[PDB]
Amino acid sequence: IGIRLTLPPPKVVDRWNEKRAMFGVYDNIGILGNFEKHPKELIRGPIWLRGWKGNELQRCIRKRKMVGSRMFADDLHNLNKRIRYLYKHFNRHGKFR
Amino acid sequence: YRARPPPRRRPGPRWPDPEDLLTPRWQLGPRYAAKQFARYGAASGVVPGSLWPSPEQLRELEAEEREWYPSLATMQESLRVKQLAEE
Amino acid sequence: ARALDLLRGLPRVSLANLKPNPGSKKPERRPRGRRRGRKCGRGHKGERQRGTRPRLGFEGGQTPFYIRIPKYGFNEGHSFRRQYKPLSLNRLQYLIDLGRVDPSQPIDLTQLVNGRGVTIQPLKRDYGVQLVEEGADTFTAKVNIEVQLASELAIAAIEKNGGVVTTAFYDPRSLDIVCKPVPFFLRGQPIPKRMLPPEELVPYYTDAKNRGYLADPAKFPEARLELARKYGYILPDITKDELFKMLCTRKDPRQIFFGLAPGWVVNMADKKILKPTDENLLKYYTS
Amino acid sequence: EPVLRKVELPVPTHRRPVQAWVESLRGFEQERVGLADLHPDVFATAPRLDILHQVAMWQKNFKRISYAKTKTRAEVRGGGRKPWPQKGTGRARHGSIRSPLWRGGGVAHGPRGPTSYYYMLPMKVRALGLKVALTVKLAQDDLHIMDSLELPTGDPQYLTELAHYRRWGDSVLLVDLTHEEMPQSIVEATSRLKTFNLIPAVGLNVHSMLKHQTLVLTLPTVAFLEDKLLWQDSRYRPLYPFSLPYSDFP
Amino acid sequence: FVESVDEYQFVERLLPATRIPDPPKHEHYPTPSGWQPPRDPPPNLPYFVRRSRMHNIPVYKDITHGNRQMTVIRKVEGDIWALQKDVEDFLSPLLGKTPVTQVNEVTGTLRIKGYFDQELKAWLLEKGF
Amino acid sequence: VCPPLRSRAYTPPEDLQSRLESYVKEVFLPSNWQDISLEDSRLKFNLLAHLADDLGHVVPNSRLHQMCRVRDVLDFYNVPIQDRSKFDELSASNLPPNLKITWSY
Ligand SMILES: [Mg+2]
Ligand SMILES: [Mg+2]
Ligand SMILES: [Mg+2]
Ligand SMILES: [Mg+2]
Ligand SMILES: [Mg+2]
Ligand SMILES: [Mg+2]
Repeated sequence: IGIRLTLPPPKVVDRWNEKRAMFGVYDNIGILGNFEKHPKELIRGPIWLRGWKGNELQRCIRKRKMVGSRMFADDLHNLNKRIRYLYKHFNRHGKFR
Repeated sequence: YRARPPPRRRPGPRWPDPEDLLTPRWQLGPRYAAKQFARYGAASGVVPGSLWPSPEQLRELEAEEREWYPSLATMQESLRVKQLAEE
Repeated sequence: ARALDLLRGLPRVSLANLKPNPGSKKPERRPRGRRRGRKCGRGHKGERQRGTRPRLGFEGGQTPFYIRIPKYGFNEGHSFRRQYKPLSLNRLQYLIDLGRVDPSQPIDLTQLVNGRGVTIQPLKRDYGVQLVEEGADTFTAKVNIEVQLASELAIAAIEKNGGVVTTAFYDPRSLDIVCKPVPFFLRGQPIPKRMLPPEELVPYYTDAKNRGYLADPAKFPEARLELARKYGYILPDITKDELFKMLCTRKDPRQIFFGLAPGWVVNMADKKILKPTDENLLKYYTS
Repeated sequence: EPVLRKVELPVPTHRRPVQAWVESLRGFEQERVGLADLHPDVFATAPRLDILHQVAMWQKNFKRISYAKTKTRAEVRGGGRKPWPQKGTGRARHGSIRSPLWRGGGVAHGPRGPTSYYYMLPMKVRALGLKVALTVKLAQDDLHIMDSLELPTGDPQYLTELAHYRRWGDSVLLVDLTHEEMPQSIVEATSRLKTFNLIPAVGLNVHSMLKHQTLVLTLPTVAFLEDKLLWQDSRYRPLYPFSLPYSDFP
Repeated sequence: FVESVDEYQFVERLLPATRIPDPPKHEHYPTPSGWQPPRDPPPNLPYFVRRSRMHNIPVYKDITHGNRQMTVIRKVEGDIWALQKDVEDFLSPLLGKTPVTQVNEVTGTLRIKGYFDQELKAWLLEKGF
Repeated sequence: VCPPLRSRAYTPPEDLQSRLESYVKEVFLPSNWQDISLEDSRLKFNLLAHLADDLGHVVPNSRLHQMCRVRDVLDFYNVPIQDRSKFDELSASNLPPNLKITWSY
């Protein structure tokens, strides 16, 4: 019974809307623009992970470091608890040593 | 379609308003002004005379030099007396 | 090429035809199914399946190997030991031959770095470059080179080829500026003075046998003759050489760059050099 | 008068410049108004489809920031108290009503916060990807060189009919040197079209080159691309970021 | 207080170059470091081995597992299979057996088991690459 | 206005060598005109543009660099190309009586 009895409404994807059509433009802004701008400066997203990558523990440390003072009280409490938990997990649990 | 205008570095110096509380402190000191001058020259609007130590700063630098970096003659004298004692 | 002809024959290359190079993408292993499920490769009970086996280096209670060995000063003061990147005469000759280092002008650390002949890391306690005798028997370049250390044999080779070598000290700050001047010029600070060597290094740079930059130039001819005698070559009188001025140019002990004095500010934006005129500033930058 | 372009950059002795027809958009029939020599190291490099895949996937993923986040058992509301004692109840042992086993509990291993997928291929690899894309278009006859993008009119129908007449693809990526100097006629024509996309030279990339069936370049754009891409060959190790001043780098 | 001047030559001297300079013309070859420019005109062999951006022969030692020694001729253009045949002919007398090799026709490289970097560099110099 | 679409079918004319050598004489003379080198952009463009205008079939950019000699140009122009779809290619291939092909596209 975990099966729907009617076909879902058709999903129409416009492969040539402006976003898809211009996707990727200026990804070579650096190598084609005398390196005035790095491609990572094209990244739009959270301030604490623009042009940066890491596992969850590193992400949480960076988030607290960069916007921790602007976080809501309970969100910051949750972040501190998450950092503590992830520290314990990554430094004390696991198959490998 | 046509691509949006390419992203470009903001031309010329960037002077944040010190009144704004959200302006980072590292963007308000003399070092920021010195870097702006190095980067943009006269267009910066930085008075070139501000790039050198002010007299109090010069006095502090001279005091630090006297305190920590001895003269060549002093170093040589210390070496000579140490050698004499060892001999 | 035949590959491009094959392309001409094949269907259009699009985002629906792309495939990673075989062997570059290992399959992902995840714990579902008979072979990778059940206990999921973790064993059976105990701390290792629970995920709580002791720290690395713990030996079950026995005093660990890395603790039962006595402490010894292998790495004492490691971060304060001075490090000198080696520059063999082989490498120097290679750079000169490929034109990445111009022997017609004085060779200092800036020129070496610009030619990419050496990589200096002041942050890693690199105090400069040490000349290395490796390649001496085939060195045939007349060069005016400034280094921080120099072996006796390297000095001998440099001088036999009719060149000049001087050992010049650099504090970490001056070394950073010398290795990467352009970033320093963008910092917008007046060129600082080059600090003097520490007391332990003073004798080295005041000794003429090392061609120290603080050594008495009166003793240089004697030392050069001694090396020529020891290594069996005739000392060439560089004064007669048509590049004698270049071979003689030496930056002042408190000078970082050849033609720039301490205290100057380099405005690269408009190609200018601002020089202080205040008497106090001038006295400071000359001291 | 033929519009003949020669290769400005030095060409390797063992390689001969590849060639293309310089066309024009001023007429439906103006398919051959000149001959351009294109640098072989940019337009006749090896067909590295694997490098194309590397660069395409980098373009797709390095900007990606997934905003999916779930609540762990710590962050789900409530669930502090032990639901019932360890023993005597006859029920399974539990420590909170928000553990993953419970309906409404936390997600044991869910998407955690905004996660970046950022990574940078070596700029040499990315430039090589651009070169490979250009070579592939030229070899598959999807590359067309124009003297200029000037159109007789800004009517999109003219552009579509021109592409159809010249047997271009359903999708055309027109490239011009800089944003400011792009002709107003072509700007107007492509502003109203979905499959005819007009970009500056600085915006050229493997992803859009592949998405669009045909690639239209102007002669100045060709010279610009040759210069920029060949520079990656025959450059030293960076001593510091190339944005900083160099002796010979604009 | 401030006195501007144009002694910017001593700063242009410090500016580093972004492009690798072409090697200067030498009266006699091989150069004291041993370097030798490729002969002009290029050899008429079915294949070509382009020099590295440093203007050296692209022959590199490689090591894996700490015991698998290989040598890679990397920037090969043309008939990589003709190059493989030539390399096998040149190396079999040295080894006594035909060397085991891998021809990466895609990347245009030839990988030979065992270290032969010096011999292959000399051989390519003789062939004029 | 969009003219009628140019059919890609091309059958080499019978007097192709004569026409080609006439065009070669017009553009450029010596014996063995087959071996005339097209290294010059002016001459290559003139010859290839004339041939394309006359025969309604141009050398694609992909093959353009391969036209090192008038012999190469002759080789390119003496090989026919047919634009018929696979439907035609199959149906007009003497299908056996028990094989029937229909196309709904
Ligand atoms: Mg099993
Ligand atoms: Mg169990
Ligand atoms: Mg056990
Ligand atoms: Mg709780
Ligand atoms: Mg919930
Ligand atoms: Mg390796």
